[PDB]
Amino acid sequence: CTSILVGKKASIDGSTLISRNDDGHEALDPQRFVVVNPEDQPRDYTSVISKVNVKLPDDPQRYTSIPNSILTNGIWPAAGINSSNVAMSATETITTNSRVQGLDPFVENGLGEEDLVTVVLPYVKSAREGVKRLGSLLEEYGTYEPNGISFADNEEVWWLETIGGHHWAAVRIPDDAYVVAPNRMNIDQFDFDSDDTLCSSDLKDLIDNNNLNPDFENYNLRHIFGSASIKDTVYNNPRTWYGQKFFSPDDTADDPMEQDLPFICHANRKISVEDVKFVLSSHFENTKYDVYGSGSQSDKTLFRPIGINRNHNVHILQIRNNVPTEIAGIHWLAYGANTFNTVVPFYANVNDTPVQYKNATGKFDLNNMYWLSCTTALLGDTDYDFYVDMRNDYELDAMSAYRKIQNDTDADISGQKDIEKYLENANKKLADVAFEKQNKLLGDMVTTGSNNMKLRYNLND
Amino acid sequence: CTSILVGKKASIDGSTLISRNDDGHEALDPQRFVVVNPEDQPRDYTSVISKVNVKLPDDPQRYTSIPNSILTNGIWPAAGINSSNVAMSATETITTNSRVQGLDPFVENGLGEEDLVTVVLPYVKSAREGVKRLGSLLEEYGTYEPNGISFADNEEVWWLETIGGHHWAAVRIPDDAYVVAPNRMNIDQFDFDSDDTLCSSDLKDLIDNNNLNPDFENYNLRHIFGSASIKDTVYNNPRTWYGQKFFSPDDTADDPMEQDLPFICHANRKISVEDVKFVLSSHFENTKYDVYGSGSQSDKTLFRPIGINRNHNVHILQIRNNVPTEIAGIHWLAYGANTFNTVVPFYANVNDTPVQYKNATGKFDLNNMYWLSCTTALLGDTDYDFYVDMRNDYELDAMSAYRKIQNDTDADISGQKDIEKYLENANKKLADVAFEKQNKLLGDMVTTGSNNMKLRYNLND
Amino acid sequence: CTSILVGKKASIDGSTLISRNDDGHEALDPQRFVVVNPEDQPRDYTSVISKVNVKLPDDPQRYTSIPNSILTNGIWPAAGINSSNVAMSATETITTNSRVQGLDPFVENGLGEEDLVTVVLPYVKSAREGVKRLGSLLEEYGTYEPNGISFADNEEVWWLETIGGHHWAAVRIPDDAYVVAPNRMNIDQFDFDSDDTLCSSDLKDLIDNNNLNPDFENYNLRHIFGSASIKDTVYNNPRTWYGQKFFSPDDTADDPMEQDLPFICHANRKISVEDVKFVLSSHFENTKYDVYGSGSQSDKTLFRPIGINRNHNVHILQIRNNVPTEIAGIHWLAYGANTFNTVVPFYANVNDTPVQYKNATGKFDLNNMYWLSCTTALLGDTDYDFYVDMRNDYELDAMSAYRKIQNDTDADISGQKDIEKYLENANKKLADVAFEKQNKLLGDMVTTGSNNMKLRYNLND
Amino acid sequence: CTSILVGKKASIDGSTLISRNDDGHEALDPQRFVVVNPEDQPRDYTSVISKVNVKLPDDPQRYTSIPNSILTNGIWPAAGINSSNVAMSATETITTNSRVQGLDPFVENGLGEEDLVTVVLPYVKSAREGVKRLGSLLEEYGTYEPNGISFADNEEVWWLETIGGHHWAAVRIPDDAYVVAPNRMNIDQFDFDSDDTLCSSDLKDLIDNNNLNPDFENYNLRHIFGSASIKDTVYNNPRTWYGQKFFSPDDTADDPMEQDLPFICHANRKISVEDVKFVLSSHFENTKYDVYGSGSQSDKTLFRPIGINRNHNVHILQIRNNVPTEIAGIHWLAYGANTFNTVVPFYANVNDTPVQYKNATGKFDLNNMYWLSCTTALLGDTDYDFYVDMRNDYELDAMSAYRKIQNDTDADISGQKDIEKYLENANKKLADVAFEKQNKLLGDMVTTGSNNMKLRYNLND
Repeated sequence: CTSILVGKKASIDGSTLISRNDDGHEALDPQRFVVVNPEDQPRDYTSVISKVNVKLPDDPQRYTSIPNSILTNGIWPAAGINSSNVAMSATETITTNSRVQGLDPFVENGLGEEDLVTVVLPYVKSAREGVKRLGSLLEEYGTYEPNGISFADNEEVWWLETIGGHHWAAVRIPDDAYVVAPNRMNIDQFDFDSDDTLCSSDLKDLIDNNNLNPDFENYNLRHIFGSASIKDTVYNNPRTWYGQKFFSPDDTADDPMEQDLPFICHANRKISVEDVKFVLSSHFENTKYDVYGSGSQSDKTLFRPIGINRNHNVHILQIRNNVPTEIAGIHWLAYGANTFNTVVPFYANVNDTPVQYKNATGKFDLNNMYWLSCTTALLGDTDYDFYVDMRNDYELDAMSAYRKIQNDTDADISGQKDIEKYLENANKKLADVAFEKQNKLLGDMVTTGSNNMKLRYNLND
Repeated sequence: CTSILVGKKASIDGSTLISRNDDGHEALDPQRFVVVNPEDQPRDYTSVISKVNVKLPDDPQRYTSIPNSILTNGIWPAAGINSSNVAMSATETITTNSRVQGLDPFVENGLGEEDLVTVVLPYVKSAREGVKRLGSLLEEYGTYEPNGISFADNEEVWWLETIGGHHWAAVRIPDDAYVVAPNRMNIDQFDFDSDDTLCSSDLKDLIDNNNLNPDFENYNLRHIFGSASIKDTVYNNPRTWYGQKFFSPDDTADDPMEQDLPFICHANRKISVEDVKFVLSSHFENTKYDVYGSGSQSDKTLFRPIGINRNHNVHILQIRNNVPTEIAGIHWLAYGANTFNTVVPFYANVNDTPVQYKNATGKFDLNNMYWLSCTTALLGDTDYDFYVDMRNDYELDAMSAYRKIQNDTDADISGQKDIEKYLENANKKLADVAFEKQNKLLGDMVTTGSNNMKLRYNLND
Repeated sequence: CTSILVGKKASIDGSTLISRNDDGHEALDPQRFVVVNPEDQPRDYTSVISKVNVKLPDDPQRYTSIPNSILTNGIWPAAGINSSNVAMSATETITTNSRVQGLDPFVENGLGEEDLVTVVLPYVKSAREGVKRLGSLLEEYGTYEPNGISFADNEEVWWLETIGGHHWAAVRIPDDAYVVAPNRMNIDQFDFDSDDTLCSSDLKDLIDNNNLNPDFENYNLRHIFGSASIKDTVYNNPRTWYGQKFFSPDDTADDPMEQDLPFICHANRKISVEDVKFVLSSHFENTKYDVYGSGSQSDKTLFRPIGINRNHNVHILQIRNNVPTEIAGIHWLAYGANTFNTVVPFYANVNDTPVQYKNATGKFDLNNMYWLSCTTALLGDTDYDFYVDMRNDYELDAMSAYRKIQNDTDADISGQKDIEKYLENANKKLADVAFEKQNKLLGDMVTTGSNNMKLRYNLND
Repeated sequence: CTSILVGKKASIDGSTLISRNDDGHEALDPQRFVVVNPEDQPRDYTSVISKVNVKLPDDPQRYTSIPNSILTNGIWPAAGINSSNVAMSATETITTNSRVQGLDPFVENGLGEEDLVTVVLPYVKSAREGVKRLGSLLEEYGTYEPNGISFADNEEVWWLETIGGHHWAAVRIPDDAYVVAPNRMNIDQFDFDSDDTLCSSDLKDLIDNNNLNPDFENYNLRHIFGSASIKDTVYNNPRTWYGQKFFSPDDTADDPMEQDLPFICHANRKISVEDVKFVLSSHFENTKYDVYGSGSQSDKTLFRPIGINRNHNVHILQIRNNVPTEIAGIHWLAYGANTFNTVVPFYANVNDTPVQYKNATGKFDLNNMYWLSCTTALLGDTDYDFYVDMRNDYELDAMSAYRKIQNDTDADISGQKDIEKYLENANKKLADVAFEKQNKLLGDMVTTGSNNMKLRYNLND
């Protein structure tokens, strides 16, 4: 996974943004877009992977989610927005080290990414409450994974990282800041006296009493609890670097392998949803590390890209401030490798979701946006430079259409007697056009690509 | 397309210059040089592509133009000078973004490049009037394209960019400045209250009220309304860079991909017509990005060149100040890929145009300068280093001959009873010499090239 | 061609030097060394190429010259020294531009390089007079070429450049300066009011009244009247650069393509005849642009070298100051590609020339120094690194022998009753030694080279 | 040849050192180590090459020498130490130029390297006397070669360079300085009136009166009398550079081709015999110019190395100051390419020399150190990286053994009644162990090398 967080003064429109590429082990694994209404939310939750049992409150809020179609390994809801307009994305797998694992080992029957959104998001009314509830659950039940989790509301953005079996720490992203986070523990300098941080009450004592701190002064959590490995230099750091080079070019050097890139950053401009999707779809464009570029075979394959074949979904959760609360929550969503898709700005304030995004199964179905988007990206991958101009045209055309629908829908919100049905209609329009444009793109690729097949022989007359 | 604009204090002779390569999608599409006399100008205009219907004033001025020979997609007049010595070239296709398109979408039955010179140029008596008339027409009829348009008279040079379906902005190029503009929105820092700017009356409100401004301070129009994409770094920015490196070498860095190259520039010397044609014919000479050069296959093909196979016409519209107004307007013109042609200084103050430039059809005819020039450049392309010395000789020889004719014609203008007849004779001499020299060049290329054919076997004795 | 000029305080011996490689279009064209006595000089001169007819004074001075053996295209005397010890070399083909050619076109029945030494040198008694006479002749008869011409006497060195059909400018080279000049207009910053300059009486008015000056301040003649083309960057500028790097290493940058290298330079040491011949024989040694070096095929062939297959003759005209006037004038001379020859210091104060240097015809004859020198350089070209050590040995040995003869001849000049016969005998000794050493070199090359033929098979025992 | 000189305050042990690689034209030419006792020194000397006849004093001193085994071209004694503990090495072939050769040509029946040690060394009692005697002989007999000669005693080190047929100059190396000298004239800035210089009484007048000085200020002898050729940049300067980079790394730039490297240098540490042998055995290790290294074929063969196949002998003549005069003179000696040999510290105060170093003939004999050393170096050359570890082990082991014998012999010197017999015994021990270790090295190379022959096929079991 790759995550990007944006505070409310750092965005172009004064919204908060939290985002993540939900990457899996296998390239394809069908995803669904689903609203969990309170009556369908469990009160007695048991996980599939760890068999952890968690009793949940009897007053869950409605929330959007992105569950797996195939439930063999559990729900894997990934991310969503609840009816209090709180957003959560879980998780970004991060790193750990043997010194802390020796003190607080993973808990085999603890919580995992399979579970976190389901057991936290419906029960909180702010990003800070989300942080605190997750922290409480880690302390009580433990975890078997090293994870990073984002929370947001219309005011604040938070990042929580889990530490060993039971510990955790969290930082409030400054209003004017952004973060790019790869699969590596991210939190750096950490002030135990700040109102903008939260952590296990015993975290400082854990560090101080067990010789965990490698630094001569102060506390840097990823120095203490995380990694700075050779694998980090190719799997993780270059993704952080590319994102920071894009947003903060004058503050970022030219070494993608750098182990001490800042966590919290300040961009040279305000950030759009389009900007976030670009970075989340990137593959080191205009460097020798671009697998689609001009570099040597070894340079082209040295770094893990951000856009990747195993992007299962990408979500950008936006809590807006320039609108009434009933339309503040936007669950931007796309499926498959991010090179040939577009995120669609779904209104979260709905009781159901559009069929092309809801109904993927394990059966290949090109009427569904998961399978259609994956198919498009695979074809594109076979000759990127050949298809990229159609891709670029489609991105502009599709995003323009989505924003027109959003702007029209926003403009007529006042006086609507049935808000959820009004917004379900808008989401249906968005999904309909998203499918039409995705399908037209693939059609154009197939038509032009067929002209350039190896299996050809034309008379040039 | 690529456009170059030069203010009256920036030129070597105190003229204003506006220029453009009129590039198409297909490599070849025959062009004509045509004077539209008032009786030939429509009053009830309907476009072919969009079916926009525009009622026009009953007092059109005579103007030069470069219409397509084949009218399947409409007239496509490209550029010309009217009898008030106002010059106009439309268009440079530029860029846009999804945020502004979502607010002011393209108008499918609006105006386009097919139409603009025809509906603007005959009805204005200054460059500034051209800007205001085009702005008004965009508001009334809308547009379905993102375009840049140049205007000039003997005093001022203006650049207008269209924004969404109805909006626009324009900048007066300072007298001592030049601009190089590729297929990307160009206007940068923009002062709404400046004497040097014009725009939609609601443009500032559009920006402020809809969170369009990505910058913490001030207004940069292409930041707001344009693009800074990966495709821009290879398709657009290097053309700007190469031109600026030529004119302002000490003010320009060494990164062709730079997204924030200045719009308005100041050269280290005064600019000649020869200079403008050089840049408009260029292909990154003396860099690794020259397709005819020594670079790797990938470097040689990375950037879109300025001179290119699909140059249909190139025009440099010059309004001179060192002469009587009856000879001030010069419509410099050439056809086909700019590597093997020369611009000819046709006097615009005429009622008809020379046969070798006027009469191209869809039938291949090497007595016509469109077909002859294209044929020459295609042959030249097959072995550029072999043919370039003949090319260079021809350029000097031809331009010298044109300037001798211009100088002689200018010198004898006083007392001429029929100016249009006098200048038509001068244009006939110009076209006759242009054809003879183009033909001699192709002949020399064929003669020398035939000696170097693959299909040869010589006894070396 | 390439020319090198050296003022009297810039040379190692206090002489003035003007020099040129007389390069042709064809690789080989036999040259002769000939003294034109007054009785053999035409009074009614008609050229072959242009059919210009020039009545000449009835009191011509004796002069040395280097006429073509084959007179199909006229005499082409190239360079010489007259009996007033005035030296002249004509010409260095330079460049022009279409703006000045449009105002003052070439004159087809004018003077050319075929003619200039013949019609100027016999009639002047100083370098300054030479400049003024040529200037006058250009005004009277015009010219059909863009040319640079050098003049010298024992005090001054001048460089004249022709501009259009009739105009010209000339600069006196400072005593302590040198110039390296390729096939490009050279004169830069120009002070009309200086005693060190001469020009067309109307030159400033021509510039001022016709908008010819591209610069904001001052007058740079090659900016105004010359070229700064892409072809200049590979054909011309690197030759200037290499020469300046050799003489002025600390004042010269590392860009051979530089368009604004200075005209007038100051070396870090005094300049020898050996130095001048080295530069005139050079091929970018110790750079990637050396065709005999280690660079890529494209780099090795990118630049026109100074030593080249079509060096027909090389002459270094020296007017000495450390001796009586009767031995002051030295016409240093060699033939063929400069890589495998040596310049021989012929006394100019003679009535006839040595047979091995005088008698070339169109019939191949290896007893003649033109054909012998060409043959040597061609063989050397086939494996330069294999033959270069013998070449280097030969250069030192031959130049040492020439200087011994010169030193001996100079030392015994006092009391010689018949100076011309004394010096003709010295020249015969020089030419005889030159032939013997050239022949021994070729013999050594043939003997060693034959051992390394491809057509070989040796038993290694 | 390559020569290294070290003043008495620059050495690690307070000795003076003069050294040279005696390189020939053919790779192999057998050398002998011979003491010439006074009874066998000619009084009526005639050379073989030039047939010069020199009457010599009747009181020659005993001296060591390194004559050729094959006397076809004369004795070629190379270098030695006489019984006054004066050292001399002759010669380093240097360069000249045509301007000085034109004034003072080579003398065909003069003295040469064949002769110099023989006619100078036996008759002088200080280095300064050596300089003066050689100077006198050059004036009396002339020379046919350009040569550099080193002299030393326990106080001073001198370098003499011959200039033309009769002239010469010499510089005393400062006590704290060193010199590295290749086959190029070396003496730079020169003070005629200094006690540290000697020269032809007319040298300054020769320069001043014949315009030989190329510099604006002062006198640099190699500027005046030497070369700065293209061949110098590859044959000579890189050897100087590599030595200066080794001894003076912080004072030496990174351009091996530099023409104005200093003559006199100051190292950053005191210099050992081991250091001198390293530089004299070098082949640009750890640069791309190392023929045994990783550079391109052209880079690997661009420069002449210091260690080379045609090293016939290497000698380091040491006059020590930390011991009684009876053991001050050490004639360090090795044979063959310096990559696979070691210098052995023979005491010079002997009447005869060890058989393994004395008795080489034209017949191949592996019991002799000339033929054994050459054989070792040839085998090593066939796979340097394969054999270099054995080479390195052998160098340390052998030099350690020599030093132990030297230290023991030095320590027991007092009271030895027959000094020559005592030191001949020491030299015998040295030669015996040198042979045993050279032979063991070759044996180890043959044993390991045979396992890695191309002509092999092993079962890997």
